[PDB]
Amino acid sequence: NQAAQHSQKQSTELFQCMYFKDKDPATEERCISDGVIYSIRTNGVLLFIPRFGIKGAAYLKNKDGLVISCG
RNA sequence: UUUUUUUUUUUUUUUUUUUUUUUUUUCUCCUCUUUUUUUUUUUU
Repeated sequence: NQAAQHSQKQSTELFQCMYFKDKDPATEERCISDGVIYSIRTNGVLLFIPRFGIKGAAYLKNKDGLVISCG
């Protein structure tokens, strides 16, 4: 049963990964999401998507230390 | 008015046999980063 569990989890992750496949995310209106947080880490705060349901740790600090501002 | 003679197609057939796919090289080798590892639950 635990193996089955892992199967559903990584199968669905892969199915979502192809939702974000090659078909150009530049002109099809399937690009912008929203975001809340739930936990702080030392390079990027953990993000969440209420409209799809995906998680993942992002980064504010980038490789060249070129940290973000906004206009 | 122009007779007579000068051989031709090698002889032979009534011999035994108890093996067996292939076949014969090439060295040691830096796997990058949010984690502990999540977990009940219900609709197949």
